[PDB]
Amino acid sequence: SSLDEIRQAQRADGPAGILAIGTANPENHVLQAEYPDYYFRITNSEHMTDLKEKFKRMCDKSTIRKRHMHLTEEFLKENPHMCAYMAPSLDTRQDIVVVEVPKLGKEAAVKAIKEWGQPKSKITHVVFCTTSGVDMPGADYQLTKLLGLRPSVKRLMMYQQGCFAGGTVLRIAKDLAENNRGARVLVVCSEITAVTFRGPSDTHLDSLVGQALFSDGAAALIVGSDPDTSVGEKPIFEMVSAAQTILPDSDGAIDGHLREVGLTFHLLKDVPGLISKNIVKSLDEAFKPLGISDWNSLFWIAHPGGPAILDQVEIKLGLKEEKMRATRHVLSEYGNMSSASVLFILDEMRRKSAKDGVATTGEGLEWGVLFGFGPGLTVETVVLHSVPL
Amino acid sequence: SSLDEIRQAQRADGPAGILAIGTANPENHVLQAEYPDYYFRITNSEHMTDLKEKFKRMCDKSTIRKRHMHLTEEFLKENPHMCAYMAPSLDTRQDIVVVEVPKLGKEAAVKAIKEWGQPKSKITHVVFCTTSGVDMPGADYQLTKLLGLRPSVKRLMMYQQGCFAGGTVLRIAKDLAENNRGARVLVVCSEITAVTFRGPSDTHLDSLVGQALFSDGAAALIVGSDPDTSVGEKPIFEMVSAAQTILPDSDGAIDGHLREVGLTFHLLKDVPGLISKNIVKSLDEAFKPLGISDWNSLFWIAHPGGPAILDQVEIKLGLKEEKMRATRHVLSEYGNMSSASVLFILDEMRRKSAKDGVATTGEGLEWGVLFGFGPGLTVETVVLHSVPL
Repeated sequence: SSLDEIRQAQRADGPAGILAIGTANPENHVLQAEYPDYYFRITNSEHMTDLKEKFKRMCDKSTIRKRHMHLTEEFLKENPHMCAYMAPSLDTRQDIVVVEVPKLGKEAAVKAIKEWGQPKSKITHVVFCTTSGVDMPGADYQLTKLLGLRPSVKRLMMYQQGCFAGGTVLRIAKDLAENNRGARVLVVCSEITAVTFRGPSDTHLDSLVGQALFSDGAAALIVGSDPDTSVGEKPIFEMVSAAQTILPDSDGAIDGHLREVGLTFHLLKDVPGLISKNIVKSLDEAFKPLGISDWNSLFWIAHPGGPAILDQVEIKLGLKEEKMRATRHVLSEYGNMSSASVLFILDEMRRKSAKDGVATTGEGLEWGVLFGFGPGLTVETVVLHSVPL
Repeated sequence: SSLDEIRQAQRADGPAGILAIGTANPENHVLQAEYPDYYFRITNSEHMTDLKEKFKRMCDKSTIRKRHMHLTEEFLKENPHMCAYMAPSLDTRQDIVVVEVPKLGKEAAVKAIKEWGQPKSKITHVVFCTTSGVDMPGADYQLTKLLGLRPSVKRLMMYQQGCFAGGTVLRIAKDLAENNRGARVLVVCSEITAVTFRGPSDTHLDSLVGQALFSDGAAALIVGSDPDTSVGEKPIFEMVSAAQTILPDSDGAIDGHLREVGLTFHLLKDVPGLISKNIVKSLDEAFKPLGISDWNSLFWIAHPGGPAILDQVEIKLGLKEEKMRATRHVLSEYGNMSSASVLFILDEMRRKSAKDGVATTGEGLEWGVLFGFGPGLTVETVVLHSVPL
């Protein structure tokens, strides 16, 4: 009767858990070892000898083996305004991603829902995250329609977020799941690089870095509190806390603008240096309340923005070489899929732990940390607890 | 200690309340009665005599008196590509709104924070919503910087949302405030129509509807659970539940696309008819649990998309003429400010209630409803409880 009684009946009891994970990528892919030749050919830039050498080194140093790409050679031959460094092309780019982003997200979601094993009518919330295009209604609406979810799902559409948003969606889903009894949140991150792909310019080498790193993929979760074992629900990871911060002295480090030529990125500061200089402050804030100071006692998920970020974090913190294994595996096999990447890494970690027969889903350890890194410079920090295997 | 003990200590106890409201608009404004003459003059379209007559009737039927507009005549004279119907112009529009949206949002937020009366360091979360431009980092980052909030504020950037998102930000803020002990959420909705302004055409009259209705404004809230009366916190309204649904048979009713010509809107179905035919189902779902069936016993906030929505809802439900007073006042004095509009209406209602000396902030009544309407067709339904005066 009272507002207080309503509130206590309305909310969930326990911590939010990741109950399922599914992933998907465009079938089409490129092998990084061959990408400099392909990219300089399809962008009609083979005369740019010195710049191609620089790009070969960038691709060789990336540690990426394979990247999935919706964009094909045959399509790009018909679309020279997308192959240019800077030609008016946003309309064509949008036409691609407003369709392909929710379609790829649906492929991941179907896999997540199958693992979860519950009827899709039990989904109560949808969180959709992309940095690839914008539209109204959003990709969240399109996904709801493609999956045939109930019309009364509570949706949140996160557009143009950037590379930290794999942490953001976990932070969002946590509050949605924990504050609503029975809530089951479908989280989807889906990224298609058709809005950022562009040709090379020897006066914009930061733009070239993105052409070596960014790739396509989608990941889907089911998140909920109070799992029901009797119907087959089983958490994989439990969320304990989620934080966000802006790093000091980082203004303008990474900017991204949506313009008539599509999405462009600009780097003005040493991003690996900024992240590694400050990450310990986020670890202390997250884990001092829990009594944890040994960062090698954690299982680790870090957004693989590029190899230098991972290398410099590992050195600064004294992490054992094994801590970044799952993260580096995803970077190697898939590249930087923006917001989806850390969700691929969670999947890789729990699958390897199960295959190996270790004691928990987090490599046999109890506590873990997940980091998103992106424009701001923004750092998202999620504390995770593993589940016994 | 245990994860359950962490969870219960981490979360808030009571329902989320709106603790302060502030609003702002560009000083520049147009009188609707004069707008057909102005619009057809400044777009060099005075030869379109029949179309101007149609637009005059649209403006006269809108019931809008005044609309605030950042875009000035002087600016448009210097930027004739924004006065064409479909000239490339996104870059100019983005240049305007990536700056002016957070600036207007700051103006509203300063007022909300001053009313709230607490130190800005007590803000823990920021929810920024706009349909006017996108950028990375987002307007949420820019607002944090402009106000000097703590760098560790937890931000959520809601881009390209559309007219229902005044309800969405309340739904988001409710879960953030209720699930996090001590959380104080700064919510800002800020809309600048420089992205949608364009010249007239007889190949696209639904764009003309938008040119008659849309206007600029920002609104800011402080939202929190467990108000601290010892420092002067007092809720204005309390949130009880928040729902979202997609109306049946409404596919493609309202679409909006961000293109090289800016943001374009496309209308296909009878929006007032769809809303008025289905709104009772949202009322029943929200209020059957509370034993409430008399919609005239509620105080009302409805998104003023246009006057026909309000008129047809009033007729279909049998509302007394007085129920839509606050909503229609904001429509008349400010126009359709997209997501900010319902927040202006909350402010109008609680200010008029206090001025008139009635018993509660909701026109003397106990229970109320707030609706957002927008692309989908999406209906956001928030149940509110007033506070005694």
